[PDB]
Amino acid sequence: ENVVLCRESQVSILQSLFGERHHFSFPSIFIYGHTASGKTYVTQTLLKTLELPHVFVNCVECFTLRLLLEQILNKLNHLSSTEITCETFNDFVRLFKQVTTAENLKDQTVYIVLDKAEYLRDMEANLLPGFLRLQELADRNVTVLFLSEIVWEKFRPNTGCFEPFVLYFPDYSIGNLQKILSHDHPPEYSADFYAAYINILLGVFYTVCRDLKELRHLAVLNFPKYCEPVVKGEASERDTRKLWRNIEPHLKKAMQTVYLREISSSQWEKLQKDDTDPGQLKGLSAHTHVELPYYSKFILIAAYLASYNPARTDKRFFLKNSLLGPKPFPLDRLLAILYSIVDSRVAPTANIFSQITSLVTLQLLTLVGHDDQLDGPKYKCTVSLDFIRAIARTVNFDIIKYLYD
Amino acid sequence: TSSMSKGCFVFKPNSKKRKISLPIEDYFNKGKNEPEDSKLRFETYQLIWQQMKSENERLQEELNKNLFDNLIEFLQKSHSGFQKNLREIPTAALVLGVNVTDHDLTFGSLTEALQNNVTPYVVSLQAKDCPDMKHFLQKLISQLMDCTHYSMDSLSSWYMTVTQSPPVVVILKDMESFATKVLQDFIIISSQHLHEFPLILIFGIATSPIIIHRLLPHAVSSLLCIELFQSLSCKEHLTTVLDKLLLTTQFPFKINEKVLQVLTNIFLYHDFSVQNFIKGLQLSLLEHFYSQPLSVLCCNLPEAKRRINFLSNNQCENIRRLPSFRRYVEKQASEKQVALLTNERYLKEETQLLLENLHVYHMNYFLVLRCLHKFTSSLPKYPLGRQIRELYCTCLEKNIWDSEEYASVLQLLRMLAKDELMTILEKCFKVFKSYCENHLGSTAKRIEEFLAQFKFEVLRENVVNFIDCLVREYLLPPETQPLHEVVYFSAAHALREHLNAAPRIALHTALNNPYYYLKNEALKSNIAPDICIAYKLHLINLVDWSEAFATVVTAAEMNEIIHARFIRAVSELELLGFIKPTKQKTDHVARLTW
Amino acid sequence: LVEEYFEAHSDQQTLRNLLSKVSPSFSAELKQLNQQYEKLFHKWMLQLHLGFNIVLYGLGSKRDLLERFRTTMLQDSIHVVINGFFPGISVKSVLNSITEEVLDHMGTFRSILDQLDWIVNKFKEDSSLELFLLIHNLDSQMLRGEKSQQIIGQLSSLHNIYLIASIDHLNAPLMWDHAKQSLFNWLWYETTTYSPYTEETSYENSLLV
Amino acid sequence: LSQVQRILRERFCRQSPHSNLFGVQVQYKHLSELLKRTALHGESNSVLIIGPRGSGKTMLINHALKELMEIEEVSENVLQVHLNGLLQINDKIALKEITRQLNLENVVGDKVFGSFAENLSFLLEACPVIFILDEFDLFAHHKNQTLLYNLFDISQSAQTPIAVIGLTCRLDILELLEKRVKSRFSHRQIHLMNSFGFPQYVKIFKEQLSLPAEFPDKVFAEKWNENVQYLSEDRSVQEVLQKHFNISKNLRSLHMLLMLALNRVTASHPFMTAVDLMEASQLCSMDSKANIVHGLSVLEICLIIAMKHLNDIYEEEPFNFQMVYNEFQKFVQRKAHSVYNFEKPVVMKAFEHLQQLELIKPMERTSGNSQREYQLMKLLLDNTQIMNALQKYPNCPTDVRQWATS
Amino acid sequence: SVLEEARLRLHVSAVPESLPCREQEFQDIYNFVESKLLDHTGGCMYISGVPGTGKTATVHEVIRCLQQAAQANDVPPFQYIEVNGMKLTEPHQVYVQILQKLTGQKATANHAAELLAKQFTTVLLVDELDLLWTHKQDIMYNLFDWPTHKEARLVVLAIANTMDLPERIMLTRMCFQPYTYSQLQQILRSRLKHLKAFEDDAIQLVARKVAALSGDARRCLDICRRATEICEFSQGLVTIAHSMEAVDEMFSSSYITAIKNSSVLEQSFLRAILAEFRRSGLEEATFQQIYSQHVALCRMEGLPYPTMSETMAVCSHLGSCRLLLVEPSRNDLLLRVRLNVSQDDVLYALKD
Ligand SMILES: Nc1ncnc2c1ncn2[C@@H]1O[C@H](COP(=O)(O)OP(=O)(O)OP(=O)(O)O)[C@@H](O)[C@H]1O
Ligand SMILES: Nc1ncnc2c1ncn2[C@@H]1O[C@H](COP(=O)(O)OP(=O)(O)OP(=O)(O)O)[C@@H](O)[C@H]1O
Ligand SMILES: [K+]
Ligand SMILES: [Mg+2]
Ligand SMILES: [Mg+2]
Ligand SMILES: [Mg+2]
Repeated sequence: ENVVLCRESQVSILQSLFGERHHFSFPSIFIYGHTASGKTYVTQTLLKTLELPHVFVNCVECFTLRLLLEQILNKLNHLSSTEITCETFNDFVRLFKQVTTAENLKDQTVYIVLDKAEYLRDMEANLLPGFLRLQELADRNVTVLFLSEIVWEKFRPNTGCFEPFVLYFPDYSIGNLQKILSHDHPPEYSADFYAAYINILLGVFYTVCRDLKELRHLAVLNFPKYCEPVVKGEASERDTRKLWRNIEPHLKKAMQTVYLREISSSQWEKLQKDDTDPGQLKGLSAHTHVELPYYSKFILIAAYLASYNPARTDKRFFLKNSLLGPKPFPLDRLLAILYSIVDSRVAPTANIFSQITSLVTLQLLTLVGHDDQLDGPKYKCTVSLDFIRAIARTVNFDIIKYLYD
Repeated sequence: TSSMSKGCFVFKPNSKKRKISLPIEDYFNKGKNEPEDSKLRFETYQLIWQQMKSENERLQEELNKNLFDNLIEFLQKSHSGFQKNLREIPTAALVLGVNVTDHDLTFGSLTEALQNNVTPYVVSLQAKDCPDMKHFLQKLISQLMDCTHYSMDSLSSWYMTVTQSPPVVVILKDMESFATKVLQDFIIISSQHLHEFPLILIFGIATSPIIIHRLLPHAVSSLLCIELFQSLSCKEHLTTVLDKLLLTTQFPFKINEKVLQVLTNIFLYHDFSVQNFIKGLQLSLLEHFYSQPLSVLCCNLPEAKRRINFLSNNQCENIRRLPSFRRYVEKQASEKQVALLTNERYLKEETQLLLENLHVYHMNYFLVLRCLHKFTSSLPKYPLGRQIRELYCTCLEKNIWDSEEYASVLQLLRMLAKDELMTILEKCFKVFKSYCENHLGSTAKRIEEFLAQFKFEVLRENVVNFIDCLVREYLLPPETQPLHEVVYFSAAHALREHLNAAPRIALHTALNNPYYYLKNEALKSNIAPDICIAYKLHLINLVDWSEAFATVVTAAEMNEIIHARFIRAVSELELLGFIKPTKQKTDHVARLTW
Repeated sequence: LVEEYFEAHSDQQTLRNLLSKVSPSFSAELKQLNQQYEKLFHKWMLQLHLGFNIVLYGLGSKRDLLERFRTTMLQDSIHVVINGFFPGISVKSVLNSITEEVLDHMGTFRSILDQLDWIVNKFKEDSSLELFLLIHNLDSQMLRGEKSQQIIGQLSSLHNIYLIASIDHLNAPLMWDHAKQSLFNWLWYETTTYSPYTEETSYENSLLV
Repeated sequence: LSQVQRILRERFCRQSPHSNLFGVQVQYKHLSELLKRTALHGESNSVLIIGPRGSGKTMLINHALKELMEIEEVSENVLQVHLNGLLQINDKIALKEITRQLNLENVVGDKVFGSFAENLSFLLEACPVIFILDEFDLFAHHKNQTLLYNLFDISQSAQTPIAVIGLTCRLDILELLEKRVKSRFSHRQIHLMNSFGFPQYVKIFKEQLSLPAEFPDKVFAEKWNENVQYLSEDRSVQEVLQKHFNISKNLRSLHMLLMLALNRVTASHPFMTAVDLMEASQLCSMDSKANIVHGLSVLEICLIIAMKHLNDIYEEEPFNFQMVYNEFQKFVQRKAHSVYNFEKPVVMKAFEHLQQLELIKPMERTSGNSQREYQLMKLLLDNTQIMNALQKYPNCPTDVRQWATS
Repeated sequence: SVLEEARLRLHVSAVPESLPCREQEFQDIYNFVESKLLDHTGGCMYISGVPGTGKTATVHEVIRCLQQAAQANDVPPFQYIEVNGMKLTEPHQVYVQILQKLTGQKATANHAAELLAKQFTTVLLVDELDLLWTHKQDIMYNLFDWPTHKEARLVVLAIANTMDLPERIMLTRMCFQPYTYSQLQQILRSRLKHLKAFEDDAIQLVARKVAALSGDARRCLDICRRATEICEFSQGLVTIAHSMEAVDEMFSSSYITAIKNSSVLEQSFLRAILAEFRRSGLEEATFQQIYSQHVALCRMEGLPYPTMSETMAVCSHLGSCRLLLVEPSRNDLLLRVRLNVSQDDVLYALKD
């Protein structure tokens, strides 16, 4: 069912540190690594194989303290064998000593694995040092594991703690990735056929991606395109150059579309199933067009000229950089620009001010500082050059003439 | 009673036996003309407003049907996978418009359809009451139960309890307003429990869909299966609601060209919103039933003649002073003038005839407008307008043949080939067929004869002269018709200042020209109130300003009162948005500069 | 006037109680602008019952006009009067005033949002309650906050509660957008009296000369 | 053997009573005399035991309390209360623990007390009590220091004998207390600083890694102790012992090193070897940021080199994605070669992955106020870490390294 | 023995019945209470001072002598109520206590406040006034103004540590001054009058150091009992040497002995911090600057090249024990480090 590949030193160190059941292990191991290096998988399979009483808890799902402590207590009570409620860490220690004394759990090491452990430090100051010292406080032969993506130096509190043993799960290289990806075989073809497909896939995608999950998902998606020449009959299994000539422009187009999730995976499968050309659609992006009223269009153009242009050139452009981001402007400058670009009388009615504060709620503008609300004139223009240039083309206005010389 | 060291004063009518309440419409009788007529006017207003509201909701539930069909197809196809069996969460990016105020009604139409077709478990969440993850999840779970420190496990327990197969659907109405963190946490928590809790997410988006990239990074947007949808345009729903609320004879109330110009300018320029247009028509209807005493006749025509039969003696004299009625008796013969002025029964009968003439004028005018729309829509380059509302405005302000713009439309209309003219005649004969009880019985037979006939140029100029003579006869402004004041509303300015006001113009006019509001020779081009002279003095170190104010007030008029007048007229100007202190001088600021 | 814009941009308070011998100059002229605005009271009372709300904008103090309005019409209602200019005023305080005095509830709520949900549900359960909220200042520094006006707008949207308000600041149309001006059905009415600010500016005289 | 692993795992992990006392004889004399004085007479005292992390505070108090309880009259009629500053974060929790640990939870019942001190006085009047306050510096971050005042006041004034021992790590502990509780605290300080040199550390290495005298199989214990005696004099052992002693004088780090060394002892490998200790030293001394940079892709490495060039030209100024992408484009269009001319969204995906690993920190954190680009950020890697990790990258292209030197 | 009874007399819990050196204050407070108890009138008094002066002991002595006066039928009988501000869980819990101290009834805080207002011979004493402060500040103003009424017939005494307290609140004022040389010497010789256990030069040293530093009596009693312990180790008579050992066992700061006893890399880190402050001239510097100096210092010392995961551990160890003041380590390499101690103490500790 579950087999671990290229993780042999790590399994050796973990199984050595666990020891026998009645032996005492470390109070805390902190495992760190990258985004897919078998942190959850190796630990969970290794604790399932050796038949060790363990509780696996995610910290993203438990966003409060009470949820985390009650999850640990209920899972341990399920292992030992209704509802135990604890509000504080003190009652958690007392009830944890209460539940562990059962006949199954007296003389073994109980494991509490905590996944996504970079969310514990945001909870409360006393929670992480309490879990680092849980063997000392409870005196009940307990090991606590911390699986994380952040290094340990970012975890240390200001007052110090008990130091865990810090372990590192190394990255997979290209040989390890090729060995892992070529194991869940498609049974209707041979082994070396799928191995050559994985070889050309990693030949394309290894520069930009080293994640096993994304590469496996891409290998699942692009495989019927690779094996349709042998279905049609133009090629055979031994004609590697024909297969790679077929697959490599498709793989260089899949990087721009599906890897960035513009065209969805189901849409991609439907396009190659229906034989429609890839990249024939807009996708989620390239739909940058919003339908605005007239005065909202000139308020947005006036804000874009207010934000990306210095105040010293205002009188030269209007009366008669693109790097470094926007520059904030006051409301009076916005209204001066707005009355200068519109070639008609504009009354300062309530709806124009409602438009100015409603463009903020649509995230097309952003107020900065928030010092005061009514007498707070600070605003920023958080939108790009192409969107504004298309709007200025809609209202027949030349934005490049007024941005810079 | 209204001022102690507390900011709230609750008052109750307790300890006295006045439990009875005052009924509504007693406030409608502020001007005494007749005691009975005002009650009938208020009932007519309520009836017409309920009819217009029901017609609007029927119209809006009609228009959104196709998008609902595509979305139900997506939901069933996406849940077929969980019916078979980590997967991605199925999401639909429903791109609503910028017209935010409409969206709630749209979501109502979206909810019940799903509750009839896909799931019985539909919930709607808003970002105003989800600041963090605990409030988000607490608000979600209770709306799940009605249709303790709950978690994500309580949701799975409730689902396993109630099913023992349909999905749950969560609609998040506004993507701009949610916090990033609660969205990321909800996606990450809900994705790993997809095997025992099937979740489908609809994302209500107001702007372009790239806002999904703005709030969610690539590490979290890879846990979703986004399929994009688009909703109905604001312009199409606007044209539909004018065609089914103003260009129909079913509703007797109409509005003048200037009021329509006011509402279309606050629609197209300021904000697309049909609910604001409906609110403008409600206020127009309310002030028309308020100001006009003989607007009780603005109802359905048999009821209108029944009301004409029974009136008071003053109401007949109110009919006699109408300007259209005055011009109408001016253009008649001599004996008919004293026949109408003296006897009121002949007055009642003649007004009964005139309302029916106005009603058949309205019917003929709307059908000829619908027929002219086909000609101007088939013709390219669209001079008068591509929309029915633009055509209705430009024919409503003045007759189109007096303008020289219609001659160019006719000249372009002579240069058409056979297939286009066949298409025009088919569409226009369909227009005549669609509206039954025609009073234009001859023209339907004429256009069916023209369609039957298929020297092409002579029949082409014949059909051009046919449509030209048709718009001579029946396109006609309502200001040249008798008793149109019964069923029309022309108060453009009051409606405009009630809906779309300008406080800074009012403050500037009051400060700069106090003679305008105080006509006692206060200004022609020193004699002013204190705030109005201090404002003109500054448009700013305080001591020199106080000496200038003292010079002006002693020129105009051991006291030590005038300096306190200066303190009050600066503190009052500072309570407004004009004066803000600054540390570079004793004061140096100019917040208006306009 | 972008032209003028670009160019231009390039005594104790205890005395004031005793020193109040100022005489208004146009007493007769300003006496005709108060009963002019007493005509509009019945239109306001009608339009409040149809679901609209009224905001008043002008140059002077509108507080006397609302105080006149209470004496004329609302003598048989459970009405609550709010002073935005009061220094220690909060939206939490108006919520305690509605909950504790009108409905006779005696308890402490966990948050302002839970208490807001409780008052909304209690008004939706029973339509026998009619309540009037007069707010003399809606633009003051305590009530400029977006969350406070979100609470007040969720209060005012129900059909058995009514609201009249007054704004004084120059940039008050900034503090409502399209989503919040759909909760308030505002009918803007210019009441441009020339009365001077005594109660509002009595606190302004504390922090200056 | 199994028993060697059992006894040494109980020695190093679950820190256990062992008879040896290392450089604390004066301090143990002071503490033992004061506790015996409190237990046999009616004196009431307060102590702050101050030391850094892992310097033997809990060992000293447990050993002193064990020797004190060996006396029979003390063991009959002395009660103890342990309170930790991590578990009890409020005075209500701490007061509930005082009622529970004194076995008076049934006695107090439903009785209501007007003040906290009335509750405590009702507790004490139903025989000396010794209070131990682990994490004492967290009890002085409470609201008004009700517990500290009410403990020191009863110790100073009331007849009831009480000892208040408080274990802390802060050297400024007498600057967090209020003036009134500083007045009632008798300033008796016991300092467990690490006052021992390197040959004494070598004796620590010998004495901890040695089997006891109650071990059953005597010949294996004898040859194990002789092998450890030989291993103490080995120069390769003393080099890594010198390195770990140079980092810190803490004994807890030494216990971690000994457990990693002893972990490599099986039935095939009965005795510890110098290579076991050197492998354990190599495990403990790894650099974490170099390990993270080793796992990155080529594009992220190019982004980090462009960021290094930005921090070298425009010194100590934060940057956004647009400047980084402009520098990387100045690479791909001219300096090296045509490929790696990737599009902007995949480069943005790599930049967001560098943000996820917290190798980049935002200059100002305002979510939603600004868009993804034009957000000013700062790099959290030094130049020499970049160069050293770049030399150890598995298959680094030559042009990327040549760009990095230039 | 001899030193055993010295430990019994020197204990703080052995308060004397008649206090030395505070006989004027007893007379003043007793006359202020006798001027209001015999004529059946009400008043208020405020007492202040630093905590070693002896306020509570003198107040309890005054109350004791008045109790014996009332028992001897000189003055009318009077009920005594005592409230301490620090012993209470909540500030409003005065009202539920005084009422329970006055009548049998128990209630909530506000209802007991109402019954206390409607109720107003009792002599109230409110120690620890500073914790009765609230933001509305009703407790303080009520506790002054009830006794100034004809119905209340109450005497309120208040004790606190700041003499300038009842002006921000908007009352006879009394101030206890801290003890000098001779008063402390008189207390210490009064406790050991019939016992030949101490040399007067030791009493001289203890009195002069305590009167120089703070001026408290508890410090004198603690240093004398600790010097008794030190003399008990060297076995008598408590000489000048044992008191000299006790005074710098209880007065000295242990920062320099902590810096001197640290490891090699921690001292090198401190030298890097000093070198960065000499190069810059400020009081804070980032971790990057200090590490850039520390690499050079470890290079010239001959130490191996330091990794940042090791130097960060050294910095966290020094900042944990409060020798340095550092930010949380969640942001790293941008930690501005400032010395908690003076530079001269560091150079005194590192030179040897
Ligand atoms: N050595 C391996 N052998 C077989 N499969 C593996 C191996 N390593 C990873 N996988 C597969 O890759 C998937 C992702 O790995 P895993 O979930 O352990 O990464 P992770 O480090 O926990 O991710 P994250 O950092 O997001 O928590 C797993 O579902 C597992 O099936
Ligand atoms: N001088 C010593 N003599 C004997 N053992 C010592 C000595 N110093 C340290 N140790 C050992 O090192 C460890 C010291 O940590 P201990 O738990 O005793 O206190 P601590 O860790 O300083 O307290 P805290 O948990 O508050 O930091 C113990 O295992 C102890 O056996
Ligand atoms: K309402
Ligand atoms: Mg994982
Ligand atoms: Mg300890
Ligand atoms: Mg005292």
